Amino acid sequence: GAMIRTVALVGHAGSGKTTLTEALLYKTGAKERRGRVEEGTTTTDYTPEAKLHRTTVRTGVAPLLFRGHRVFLLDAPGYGDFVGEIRGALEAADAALVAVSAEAGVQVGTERAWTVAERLGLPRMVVVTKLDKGGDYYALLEDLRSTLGPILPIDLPLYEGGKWVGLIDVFHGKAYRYENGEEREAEVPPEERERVQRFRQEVLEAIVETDEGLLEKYLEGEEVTGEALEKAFHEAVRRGLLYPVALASGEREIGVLPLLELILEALPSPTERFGDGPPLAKVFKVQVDPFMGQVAYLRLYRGRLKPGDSLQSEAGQVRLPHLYVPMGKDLLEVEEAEAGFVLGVPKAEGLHRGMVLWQGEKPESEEVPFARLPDPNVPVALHPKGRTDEARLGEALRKLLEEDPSLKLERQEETGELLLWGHGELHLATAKERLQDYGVEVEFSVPKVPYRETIKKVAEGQGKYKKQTGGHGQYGDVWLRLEPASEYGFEWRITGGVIPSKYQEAIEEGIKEAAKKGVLAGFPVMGFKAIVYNGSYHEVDSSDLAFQIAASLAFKKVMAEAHPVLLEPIYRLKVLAPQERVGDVLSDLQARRGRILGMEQEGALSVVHAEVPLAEVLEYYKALPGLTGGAGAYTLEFSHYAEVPPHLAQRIVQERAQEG
Ligand SMILES: Nc1nc2c(ncn2[C@@H]2O[C@H](COP(=O)(O)OP(=O)(O)OP(=O)(O)O)[C@@H](O)[C@H]2O)c(=O)[nH]1
Ligand SMILES: [Mg+2]
Repeated sequence: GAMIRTVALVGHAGSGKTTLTEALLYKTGAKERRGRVEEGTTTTDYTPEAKLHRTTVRTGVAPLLFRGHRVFLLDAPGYGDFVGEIRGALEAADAALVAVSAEAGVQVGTERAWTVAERLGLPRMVVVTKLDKGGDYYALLEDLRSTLGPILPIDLPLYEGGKWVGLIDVFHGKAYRYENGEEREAEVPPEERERVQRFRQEVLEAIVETDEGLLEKYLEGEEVTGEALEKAFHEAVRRGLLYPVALASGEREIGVLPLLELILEALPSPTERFGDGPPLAKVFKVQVDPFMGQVAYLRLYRGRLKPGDSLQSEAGQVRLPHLYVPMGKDLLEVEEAEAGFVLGVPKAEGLHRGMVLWQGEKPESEEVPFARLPDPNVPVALHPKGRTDEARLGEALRKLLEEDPSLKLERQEETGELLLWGHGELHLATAKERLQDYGVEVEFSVPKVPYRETIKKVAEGQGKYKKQTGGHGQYGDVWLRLEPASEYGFEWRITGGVIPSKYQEAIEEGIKEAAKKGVLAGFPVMGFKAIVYNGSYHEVDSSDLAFQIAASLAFKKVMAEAHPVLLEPIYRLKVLAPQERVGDVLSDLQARRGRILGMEQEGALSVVHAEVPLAEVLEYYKALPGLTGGAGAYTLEFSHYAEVPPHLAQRIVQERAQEG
């Protein structure tokens, strides 16, 4: 009684998560009718991006109430594009419910969520959906055992003439059939009894083996009570030693409430994870929905709260005059919150994702769940469409990054572009759409390549600056030798004190400044050693400015005599692709001026290692799917700069010259 559970519902895209969530909200009476993803009427999927793309872009909270018990279910995204929200939902929960389609089995997205849950130390339960589409549940159980390990079948499917109509609860040897979401007990079919019995024996044995007390009794032949077995089961799941497998479909309305009862029976309470104590909470996500302002979503891990209470935070006291539990986009006021609750805090402009809140002694890192977000690796250059957009862009981006810290916004020092980094093509599309929701039209372009320049031969010469302005003049005289080198180097080789040492810093500054814009095509210059070997000064007119200029003039003159050449960045490209698709991958890489370094095999898959010019793969992320039938994956990492083939170089050099 009064039990509470916090659970993240994760799984590969399209595994039936939101549909199950809708069914749970409907069956518990939280809403009048079960909405549908295909009609845009679900509680979770309410933002324009979620509905347009028919996928959960943003985690939705479903605060389920059932017979006085509460399950705060976090309906999370399926696509890796939304890793931010997925990891945030897992961070916020005490267990993971992993949806697996009976048609597809464990998919890449299933494994990703499973792994994150494992690293967080979270118990896991599997719910098998879509069996109505025709799959083999028994083969799926074997596959789950092979891939995930200690699974524990709770349910087996009840069929009538080949049609899936219900559940056989292995433990109790009872069956239930459904007609229009309504359940009635049925008999376990005669032809199924022996198999059902086998599974029951297997389940009993798996549970007994996890408890020293029960294990002792079984070896001796003593009786094991149902109560003892229930407690052992709960304890084993709590420790991640058994993974219950349930069967339910929100589309066919089969096994929905039984799944909720199993969540309560099998998954841990907040007290079982954190113990009792002072309030401990964390902002696991943030929404800045148009016309709503910033709302911070808080998981209360421990403690209890009443309206008017306050929590400490790195930004000072956070008062909560009103407590609200979120249901999708709605905030429902409550009069108390206990550990396990997820709260929605409105007017939360000062509360950011990842912020820890507490009472008493501040927590250290080991006390707060944390799932690191991998850096976004897909860049696009951002451009406001017009005047109105440029004026509104800064604030819209501020809102976008508050809501989604998995994006990275950076001013590319070298090329001058404003870059937005995301986790995939879909991720970036949803960001563009979100900026549009905020009233700003932006366009994405392929980022400019940071070309550079260097020299091929030694050269030397003079840089001199002498002028008089008013009653004070200027004088700088520098002799500079430039030599090709693997890395930058500055050498002071002044002799006889012809230039005082106090001007060394200014001279190096001037060389570095001129090196920012090479003589070949105006790109930063690298790969040279600069030697200052002679020069002169005048006590009166000499200064740092005169020497910075003289040094810059010397650099420009000398680099031009040093046979300058264009360089481009080269990246290491790893591509994982089906064996039958390898030919297209290589064929295409060859057209991208790629250099195959070698290949490895991972099943019918093969890993292709190559080096390719960054300029040939800035949109590789868009082409990979078509080249690998959607099964491919890739990683790009900077390797080194290399001279641009004479043909390309000329055209690039010409382009830069022609305009600018
Ligand atoms: N036949 C059948 N269809 C289902 C079942 N569950 C869900 N669907 C359908 O599967 C499609 C996707 O369902 P969703 O609930 O959006 O799946 P999801 O896991 O939330 O998807 P993402 O949020 O994109 O990761 C929709 O057409 C649902 O109607 C099921 O058990 N049987
Ligand atoms: Mg969904």
